[PDB]
Amino acid sequence: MQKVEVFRIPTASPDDISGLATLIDSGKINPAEIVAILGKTEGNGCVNDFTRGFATQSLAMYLAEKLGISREEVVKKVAFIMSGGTEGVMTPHITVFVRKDVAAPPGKRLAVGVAFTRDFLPEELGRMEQVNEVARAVKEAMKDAQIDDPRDVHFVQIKCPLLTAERIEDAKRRGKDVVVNDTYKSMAYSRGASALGVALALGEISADKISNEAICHDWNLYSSVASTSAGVELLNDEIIVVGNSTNSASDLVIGHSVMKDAIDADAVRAALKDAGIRSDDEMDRIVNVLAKAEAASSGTVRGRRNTMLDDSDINHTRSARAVVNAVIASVVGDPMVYVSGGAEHQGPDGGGPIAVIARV
Amino acid sequence: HMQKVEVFRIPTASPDDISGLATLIDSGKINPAEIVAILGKTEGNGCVNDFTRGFATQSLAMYLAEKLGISREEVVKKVAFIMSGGTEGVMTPHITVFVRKDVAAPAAPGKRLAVGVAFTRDFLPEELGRMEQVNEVARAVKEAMKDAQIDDPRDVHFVQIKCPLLTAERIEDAKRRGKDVVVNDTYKSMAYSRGASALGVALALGEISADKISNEAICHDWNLYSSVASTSAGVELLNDEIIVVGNSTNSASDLVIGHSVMKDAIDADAVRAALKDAGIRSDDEMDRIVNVLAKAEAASSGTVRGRRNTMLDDSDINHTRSARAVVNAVIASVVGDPMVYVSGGAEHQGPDGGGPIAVIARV
Amino acid sequence: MQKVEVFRIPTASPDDISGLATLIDSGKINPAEIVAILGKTEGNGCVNDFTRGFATQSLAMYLAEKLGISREEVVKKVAFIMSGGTEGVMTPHITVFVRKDVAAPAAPGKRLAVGVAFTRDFLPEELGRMEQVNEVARAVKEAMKDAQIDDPRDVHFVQIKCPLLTAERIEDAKRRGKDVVVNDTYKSMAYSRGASALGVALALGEISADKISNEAICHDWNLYSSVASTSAGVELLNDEIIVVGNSTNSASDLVIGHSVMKDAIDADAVRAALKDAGIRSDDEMDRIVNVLAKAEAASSGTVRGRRNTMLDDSDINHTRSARAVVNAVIASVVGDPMVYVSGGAEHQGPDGGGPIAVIARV
Amino acid sequence: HMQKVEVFRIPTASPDDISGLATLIDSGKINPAEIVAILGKTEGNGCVNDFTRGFATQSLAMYLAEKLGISREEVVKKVAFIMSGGTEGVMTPHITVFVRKDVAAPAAPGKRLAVGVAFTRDFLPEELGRMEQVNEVARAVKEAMKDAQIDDPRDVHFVQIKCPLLTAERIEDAKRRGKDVVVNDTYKSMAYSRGASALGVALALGEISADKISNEAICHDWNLYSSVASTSAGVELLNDEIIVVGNSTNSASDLVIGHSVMKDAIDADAVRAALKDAGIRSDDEMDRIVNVLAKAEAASSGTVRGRRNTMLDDSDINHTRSARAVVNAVIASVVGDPMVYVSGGAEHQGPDGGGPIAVIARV
Ligand SMILES: [Ca+2]
Ligand SMILES: [Ca+2]
Ligand SMILES: [Ca+2]
Ligand SMILES: [Ca+2]
Repeated sequence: MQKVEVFRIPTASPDDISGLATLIDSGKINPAEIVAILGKTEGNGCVNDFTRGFATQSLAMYLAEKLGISREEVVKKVAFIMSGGTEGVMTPHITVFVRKDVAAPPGKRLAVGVAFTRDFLPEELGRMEQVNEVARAVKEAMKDAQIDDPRDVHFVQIKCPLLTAERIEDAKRRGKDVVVNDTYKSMAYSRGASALGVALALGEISADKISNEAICHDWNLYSSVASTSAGVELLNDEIIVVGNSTNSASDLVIGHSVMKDAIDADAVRAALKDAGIRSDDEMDRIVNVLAKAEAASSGTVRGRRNTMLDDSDINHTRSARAVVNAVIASVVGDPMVYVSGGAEHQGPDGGGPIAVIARV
Repeated sequence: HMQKVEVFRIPTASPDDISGLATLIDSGKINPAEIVAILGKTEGNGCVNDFTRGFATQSLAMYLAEKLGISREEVVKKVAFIMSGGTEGVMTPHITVFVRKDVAAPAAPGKRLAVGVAFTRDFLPEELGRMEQVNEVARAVKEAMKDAQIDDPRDVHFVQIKCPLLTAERIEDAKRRGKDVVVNDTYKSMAYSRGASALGVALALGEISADKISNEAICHDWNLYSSVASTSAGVELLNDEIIVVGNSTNSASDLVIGHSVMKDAIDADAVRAALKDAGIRSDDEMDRIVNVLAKAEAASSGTVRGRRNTMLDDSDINHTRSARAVVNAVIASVVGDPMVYVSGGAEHQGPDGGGPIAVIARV
Repeated sequence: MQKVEVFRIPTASPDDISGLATLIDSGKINPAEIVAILGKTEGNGCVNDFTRGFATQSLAMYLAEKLGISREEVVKKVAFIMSGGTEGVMTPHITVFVRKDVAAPAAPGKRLAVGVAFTRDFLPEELGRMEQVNEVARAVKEAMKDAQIDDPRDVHFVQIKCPLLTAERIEDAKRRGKDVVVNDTYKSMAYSRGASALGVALALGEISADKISNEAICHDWNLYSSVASTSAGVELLNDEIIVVGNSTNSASDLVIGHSVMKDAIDADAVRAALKDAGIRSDDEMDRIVNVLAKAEAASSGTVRGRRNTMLDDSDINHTRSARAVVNAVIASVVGDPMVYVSGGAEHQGPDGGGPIAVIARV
Repeated sequence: HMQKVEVFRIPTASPDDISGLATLIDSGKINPAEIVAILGKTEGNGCVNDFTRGFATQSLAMYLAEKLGISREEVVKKVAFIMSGGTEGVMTPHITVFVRKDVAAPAAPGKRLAVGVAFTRDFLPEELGRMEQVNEVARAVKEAMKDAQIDDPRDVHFVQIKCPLLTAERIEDAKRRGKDVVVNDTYKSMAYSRGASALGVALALGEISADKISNEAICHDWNLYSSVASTSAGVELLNDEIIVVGNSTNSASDLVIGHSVMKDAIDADAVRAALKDAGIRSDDEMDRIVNVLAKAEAASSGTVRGRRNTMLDDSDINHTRSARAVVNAVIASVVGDPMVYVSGGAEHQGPDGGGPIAVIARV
């Protein structure tokens, strides 16, 4: 039997491992059983965010020394997905996923799987090469989680690469053309291609509907559970599949809904209910809320104009994260929840998936 | 005669967009001679170097001057123009136009919306954030209450103020004249102007006694605050402009105002309390909203309900910008509409980390 | 006979008309003879910069009341080109171009001449495409005639204001069944600037028409003008053109010269521009009326092989950084940060560089 | 006691890039045991929430610990790590590595490059920007002068310091402990830490007499400044780290250091004067530059040579970011290379609006 435990840990800085160390030193976490850490780090969440790599380096160092292995082996063994940007009231934190085998005694309970893709050349980001390799890795992660029914996947969290000026120019020197000649926009193509990879692997969209031309163009194509995030600190995709399976002894469950837009508090309440939280009094059973946020391509929300796509000072994914975190925070009474910005092919245009991990 | 207040919340396409107001004037719904105040959300950064505020006022004053056949200077002496910059997150730029009609009709039964306007003298740079600004604002708030025909401060539900700030040029001029300003920082000067102005509201309304207010308490003693003050700072003016909004027995308005106080930036309960205080008791009655007006800020503790955030540590985005995005998103999620008024920096306006929130609603 | 006088006026804010009013009230400027005003306004110089429109509105309202005509007529008569972004030490200011008819003879040789022309408004789906290139080229030739300049070699600076795309305008284009050149408001500024600059190069013979296509715009950096200076704004829907050069039929006591900065730190090009304008030593720097230059981040992400972060910085857009850098370089050569520097130099000088002109007293 | 200093300016591809240093170590050009200090330009925002500084130090400490077979803790006690954030404009990220070893050499002709290092104790938040930091820094500067074998302060040409700052959480902790900090503003706290640290340099070197320094003068009396101090603040440390750079008769280095003082942000003449003071007398000798190190800042007057700028009014971009872009561009245009060290915020470092500038050059 598979047992998943999940710990939401406040952090004081990107390199703060003290909260995790406390759980390890007390015996609550066996570090050998950590399979994934999903972080909100307090950089800008865009191209030049180095808090993501700083956080991964610090955690890999700490765990490597606790486990007596190399940092390189830790990163091959544990998924480190650091989502930058803690705008508004969003509280920096890490979510640690622990998976234990115990033979013990109902229904379906939380299950997790992890998979990594190969490194991508710069000219492969945002194109079918990334779509198809991610799709394979998602199936790989589903099996690792022992989930056979794609309907039982409630959240697929991915970290994916981006283009820097340096990588674009290197591609230029090698005679290769990149999907887009813009560092910030490259994040959208990488996020969206990865998300279409989830939809492809999960059967949400048929392969004949996906092409290079549809990536970041056909917003009718999206996954209802995909959550993708981009960073300078890696060259491949890291996959975490989270769902429920009948062969689990976890005392946790995951549910989800889809925010129709950035202010869709109803979808937050629907996600809570799908995870078994039916009243405000049961709010303390939340382990974490995980959601995608984005600026709608129309430049409006419910017929009302906003400046997210016109604001040259603050990039739109920063604003979307602040908004959606505030909406969730106002429903659950806690701003320490995971919100990642840029939801290309993840929920509808201007919306995004939202999942809740809760105590049973 | 009898006062009837009508309020129009008008979407804008840019700071200088007067088209929505012009449509209401051209259709006969607004007599421009009866406009008494315009409260705007303009899409600049809402901080020191926000010129969308002055651009919006200039555009409105030009337009109204030409419609009325008077000079822009006379319009500005007659009509309050309070432009609150910063439309972060999903917050929708718009203006709220306050029209006051004299009508030979009976007052409505009970108390209905009433509005009053008053302007203070200009302040010297060295007076911002100090008792001179507190006491002059308090005097003007009482004048605006009289203008609104509100004698009981308990019937005042929102006092909206525009106040000045310090630029580097004004600080340096003060230094040459041998004067010390309250703070040698342009962005922080907004907080002192906002806070002194808010304490002036609290003093005028009896929310705080005069003996508790001193220069040393301004922007320091957060136990002192008004539950209805809403203050906003700008480079585009040198005085304080005051709009008092409340209810009066001597009003024929088909509108009312209610309010509550957000205890913190994510206090959706306070939004629902303000709606209820304005007579909106269910989600179906939210179509009676004319506007929601709220103050937002980063708490001095650097936390919300024990959870850290970076608003006070973020050197890229100033904290009033972040607070506005948050509180607008919270309100928008309750009412289903991000076109509501949210202003940042709530010194002495509600508790530390919170702020007053009012609702103007149709009866 | 034409005489051009040029006044560089410090401003205290985008709406500050006091310095211009002082020159009018002192008798130094007849407002009826103003033909163009080129401003540096202290907004962010990107998409959501409303200081540009605030400055034009304030200047048009002031001049309309001084002249006893409508604001609409002022805007039809006078070019208002407000370049946002005053980063670093760059000092906000306006440069006012006055053109007088004089009976004096022709000054021996060539002296400053200015011409102005406007294009029609463009639909959003036209920005960054050949329609903008070709309409700009037509207007540049008209402005050359207005300036009485027949030889393109005597054109030393072609300053343009051009439109941009906002989310709402993109949505309008979509609603009308049209696709825009790019679905990014900030990037739309580059396409508008670049198409406009290629229009200058076409009109002046710097590039042949058969080399220009929609695909080349903002892609083939071998195609550029050595005198074009283009600037984009939400506050207008057309292109406004100011051609500045020298003409034999000018009685101006000023001349214009120029060079091309090869990169953002090319102080040699600043000195070369000064020398081309007759300023041969540091002591003659007092003859400067203004220096006008284009600045940009190179697509390579480097300057002389050294990496910089301008194209990777998600907090500060690259045209803001380039303006701060090039203004500082010029300021250090001429001893004055109140010079005109505009960012985003697509097809204006080489990739990573831009034209630089000097207006100087003879 | 003859000492030889070698200095290596190394381009970096990211804050954590150690590859250039590893190349010099692997080729035998640098014995890692002889590294005494690393001075970095890291590509974060250079303000409060810049974590590239700590990322760079952590990466360098890890790498050196593994190369030397010691713990990271010992590396940090052994090697000064001063990471100056902010690579605005064309400023190129890089590190400058200082190697120092004893050598059996004869007396050099004249004086040659010398370096000394010293660390202060950790400071309480309430000690930053006050005499406790001034006096402790002065003590450490004198210690570093001894480490460098420089007895005459006129032979000190650059004193580079990393110092702490205040975050919201540290301010709130101080408040909970009943303590008042020098300023209740995270960004402004950097200026007080930088300025107090610079005054400590001036005190140690005899540039200013002790009786002129008090808490009230810190960040207020701009007549008081050091001509060689260069201070930089960061969240990643709680003490001050000091690198003294000068020339000594007891040096066998093939390098020298010279300096001047930029009177304002566009003072290219001072750049050429610093080059000349380092023995570089013509453009043809420019290839002898190892690095140029300079301080930059926005003048409190809000102007440069009487011309207004917006650095102190700009609520979007903090003034130290703008000053760094400007001064780096000025230097780059003189020397033809933007990979030079420029640090922003020059409180008590050169005049108001200016700052020291040093050149390390091959003989
Ligand atoms: Ca989506
Ligand atoms: Ca408050
Ligand atoms: Ca160019
Ligand atoms: Ca200084």
